[PDB]
Order: sequence, then C-alpha cells, then structure tokens
Amino acid sequence: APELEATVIESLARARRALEQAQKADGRWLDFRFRFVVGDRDVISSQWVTAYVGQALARVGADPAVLRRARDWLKAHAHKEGGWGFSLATPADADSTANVVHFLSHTRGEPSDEAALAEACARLLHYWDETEGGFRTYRPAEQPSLDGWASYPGSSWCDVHLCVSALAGRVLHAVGAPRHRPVLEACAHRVRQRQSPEGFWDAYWWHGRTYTTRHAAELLQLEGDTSGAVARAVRWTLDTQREDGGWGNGIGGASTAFDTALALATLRLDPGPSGAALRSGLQWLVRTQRPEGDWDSAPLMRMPRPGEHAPWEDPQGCLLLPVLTDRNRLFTTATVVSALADCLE
Repeated sequence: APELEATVIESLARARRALEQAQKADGRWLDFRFRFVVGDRDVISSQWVTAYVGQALARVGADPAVLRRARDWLKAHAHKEGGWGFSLATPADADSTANVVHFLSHTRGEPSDEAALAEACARLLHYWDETEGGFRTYRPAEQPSLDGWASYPGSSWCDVHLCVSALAGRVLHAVGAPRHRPVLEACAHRVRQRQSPEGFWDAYWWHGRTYTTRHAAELLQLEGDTSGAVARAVRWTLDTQREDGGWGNGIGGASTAFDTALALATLRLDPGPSGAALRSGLQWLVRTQRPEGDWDSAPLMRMPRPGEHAPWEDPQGCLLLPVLTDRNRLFTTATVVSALADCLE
C-alpha cells in the first residue's frame, strides 16, 4: 500500500515533531492535570509522562538529544524511595516505574546505562506481589500521606491491577533479563486467566476495554501462548471497529485516537484476517490528525475511589474525580506514534 505508507510516514513525522517540540527545557514532558482539593495546586504528571513519551519517541528513533535530556531528567528526579510516580508531588507507583524501565530498555550496552536500567527494574519489583502473581500500583503507605493521597492499606489503589501487570510483563520482556522471566510469566498467567470470554480485558486505571487488551495480548504473544487468547483478542478488536474506521473505548465512547492506536497495536499481533481493518484504522488516524501534528485527546484515565475494588463494573459511578484527559495530547499522541511504528515495521 504505497500511498498509505507515505501518508503514515508523514503522519508519524508530524507527530514526532509535535512531541519533541513539547519537551521542556530541562527534558520533561508534562500532561494530565488534577487535584483533590479546590484550594490547592494542580498535580501535573512529569515522571510518568516523561517516561511514556520518551519510550514512544525512542521506539521511532527520535532526536537522541531529546531522549538523553529526558533520561537525565528522570535520573535526577526519582523519588527518594520507590522509583517514579505521577510526579514528585505524589507517591511513586509501579506503572510510572514500569514506563521508566520501558524507556530505559532502549538504551543498552554502556555500563552506566546498564546500571540505570537494573536500578529501575529493582524499583519496579518492589511493587511485585509474589503471593498473588501481579503488580500493585501503590504500596500501602507507611504513614498516612499529607493531602490524603489514597495509598493507605485497604485502598483499591494498592490492589493487584491487571492493566499495570499487562504492561509490566511487556516491559520486562523488552529488558530480556533471565532473572525477570519468572515475574514476566506470572504476569502472562494472570492475564490469560482473566481475559473476558468476549476477548477483551478490563482495566483498573483506564476508562475502557482497549488498554489492557492491547498490552495483555502482546504479552501473551511474546510468551508464546497456545490457548487462543491472542486470536480471540484480535477477533474482538476486528468485531468492534466502528463504521468511521476508528475505535472507541468499548463502554460507550465514540472513536478516539488513543483507542484506535491501541486497537491497531492489537491487530498487528494477528495480521492475517486484519489487513483491511489495519488500513481503515490508519486512514482514520491520518484523516483526524490535528494541524499541530498531535491527535485530540479524550477522557481516558480514571481514578476510582479507594473503596471501589472493581471500577470496571461501574465506570461512571466509581470516580473519585472526573475521568482524566491528557489535555496536552502528549499521552494520546505517544500512543499513536507507537502504533504507527508498529504498523510500518
């Protein structure tokens, strides 16, 4: 498909530019905005978003200086303990930390870079639950936090989370250290067991059915699963594509770039029946790309109340805060860039 391939290459170039140009002078990317108290300052994600955007740009061979500035920022802005989190204004967490590992997995060979990656991996494993065979996003806090961050023992913020476990397994596969293979395989076991009969997976942190599906399906493929999980996830994905060629969140949303990118990344795992669906989804992204080179964001990430242990059962009713949008479009756009790269390879 030469005409499509050229338009996807141009799309990716414009997106890479938009992401690179959004980098702050000190190397960080900022997105997400929220707070719990009206009479306070907004929390903005620095560490998580920096790692996530960095990883996506690393994957597509973006400006090595941009990438280095971001790695250096992350090294100098780790939490005192526990790795990285939304920002230094919040506790550290497994998912932010997994994204740091994922970003650093692209920089291998120099002993300093090996040390930084091994350290990040050690921090990720702090969140590993050996008894349950999954990752908990937050560790139950030692002392009650200052502004009532919901990481206390009993909070669902500290449960084993399927979305985080799926990503963390993929990330550990990218690192490729034998010592981590046991954790990686336990993550795959958990996702295999908890796939819906329909073929999707639910998420704790994500307002939809697209996110865990994408990560869990790839994890199982990387693990060589023979149980049909990947094919069922792809069939579900094919069956849920919208008439405009995009995908939405699967819980009532219209087509978004985020959901479409996740869907495409899922389809590329089993491309045999999927070629027209891949092409139409790529066309949807090409057609809807903003002039700026990014895509429109939508409400994608949900913060459940700590007393809610199954937010997927009540996505509208579980919310501590309104569903978060990445209003700077960097998280959405980084998700797209990864999918475009996947589709070009």
